[PDB]
Amino acid sequence: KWEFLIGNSIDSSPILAKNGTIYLGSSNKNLYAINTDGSVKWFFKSGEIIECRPSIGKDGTIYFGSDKVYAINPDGTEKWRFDTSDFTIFEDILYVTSMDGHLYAINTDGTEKWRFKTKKAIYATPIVSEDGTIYVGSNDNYLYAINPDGTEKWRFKTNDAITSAASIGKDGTIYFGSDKVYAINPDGTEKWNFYAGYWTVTRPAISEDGTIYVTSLDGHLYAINPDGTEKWRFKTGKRIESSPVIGNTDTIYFGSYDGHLYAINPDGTEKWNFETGSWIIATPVIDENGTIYFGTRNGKFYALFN
Amino acid sequence: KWEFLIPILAKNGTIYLSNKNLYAINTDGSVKWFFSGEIIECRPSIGKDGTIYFGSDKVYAINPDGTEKWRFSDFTIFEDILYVTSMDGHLYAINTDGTEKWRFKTKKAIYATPIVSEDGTIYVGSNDNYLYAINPDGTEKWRFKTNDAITSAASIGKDGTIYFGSDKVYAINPDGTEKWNFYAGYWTVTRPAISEDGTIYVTSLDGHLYAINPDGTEKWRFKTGKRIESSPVIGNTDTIYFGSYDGHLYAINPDGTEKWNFETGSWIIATPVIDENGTIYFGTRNGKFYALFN
Repeated sequence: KWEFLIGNSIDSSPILAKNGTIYLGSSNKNLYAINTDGSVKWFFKSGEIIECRPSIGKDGTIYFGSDKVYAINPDGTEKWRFDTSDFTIFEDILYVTSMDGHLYAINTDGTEKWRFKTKKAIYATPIVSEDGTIYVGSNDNYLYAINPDGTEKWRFKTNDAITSAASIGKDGTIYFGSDKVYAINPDGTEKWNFYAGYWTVTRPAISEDGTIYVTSLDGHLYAINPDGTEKWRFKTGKRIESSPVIGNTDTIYFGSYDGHLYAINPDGTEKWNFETGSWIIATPVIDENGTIYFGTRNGKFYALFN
Repeated sequence: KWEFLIPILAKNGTIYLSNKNLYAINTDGSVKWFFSGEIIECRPSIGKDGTIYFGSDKVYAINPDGTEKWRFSDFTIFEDILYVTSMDGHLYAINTDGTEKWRFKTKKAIYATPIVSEDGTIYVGSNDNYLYAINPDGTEKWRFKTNDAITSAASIGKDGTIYFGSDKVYAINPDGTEKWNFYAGYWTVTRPAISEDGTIYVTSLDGHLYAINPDGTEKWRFKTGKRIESSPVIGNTDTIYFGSYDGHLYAINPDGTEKWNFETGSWIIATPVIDENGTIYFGTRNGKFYALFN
């Protein structure tokens, strides 16, 4: 209303980064500010921020590093600051998938540019590469590469439904999971595949040095080399249902379903672990400051600083 | 209780919230909202010609502020036991202390919400195309094979018939034998809504709202020309409501005739819900909410 007189602003939505990460967008605008001395100033009531004390290993050893972990329990009025997708917008075009099996390309006004049909329902989040190619998997077991004009560049057959978004390395290699982890070349040919102990339902995280990290329902964080060989695996006692996230210092973070948070060094050794006591199912997100957030089922969220 | 973890999904298919933080009914009959310029009443239409609607039904558009959103799954709790599904393909029975009572493994990831019948039997579908009937002890009572992944919850009718959909809509007898199946012009991805009369309602990605008789025969269909990605909800007036993906809301009478329709202009994907007052809520993608009053 009164657009010709009063300005308006669209809400900030999280965007899936090609490296497999998910950036808040609004970053910490509504969450916190960084003091000159480096301290963190949370925009929440005094008695809702609790600094956690991570451990190292299981012997009870206390973690004493640069990483800081905070437990935030926002009041109902504060829930909006942090939301405890089936679409992606690219160059004024909305790419949204549908359980009807089609990938839809919608204009700003909401009209349909074109639609691409797959044989089964799609539950995966679509991603768009630099050259406009849209990558998305379907319950029909295929990963599709669709051109900007809605035509099929190619498709890659797997042995299981693709319900997670794909990741793209600097190289251009496309990484995704179904019956196993797959690395596909820009032209649609397979570079290699790796079985992470279970079918894959989360997005792979791509490091700067090229390492591909994938969490697995088998209770392990796997580190895969660019050539598809296993670098190492880190064992947890609980299934991991969400993707891992890479911190500003190359540390890899993730949490098992029971809310057990883990920080792993690139060499595969544990940096720290922390039991929140709160089940989690949502994937972690990161802001422009590298701060990582783990939202819990019970309304709270844990923020990790570096 | 379940602090580590924390609406009810009725067996008929409806989801209940419960509204004390939303509104209040005025003596004369009006409604007092707890949000001024955020609440706007809408005037429904009838058909496409242009007829305006002015019946007992009332629809309100709600655009709450970020600090007001508080005012308004993969698990179910039954008799102090947490039943939660996993993408690892298992249905888990969890104790109050968080310990595992048992786990039941299916061949593929499970994305459907589990439901528990009154006698304790758990019903849940899997991407392995089977609907599973699990006993309280974690033992398999039976399973029913379909041709596509089951990704939505099942509904149970008064006579115990279990309804769910995958490649098509299926009606299953408590003993696991198929009573009948019905193809709603597209594979099914939302749960059926069962009326008091036993009529089975289901929305379709083909743009229709289908009404199925207890015997499996089609009672009627309502076309919208727009794919429906959310389940239908039945109000206290036996009226059936639903919304197409583009946020076009519809109210259909039990006989198949349209009661009224309102173009929201806001895409909808979430399933509608109802409160203890019979008020139906439709959450939109852009953060707004539309309250329907009987």
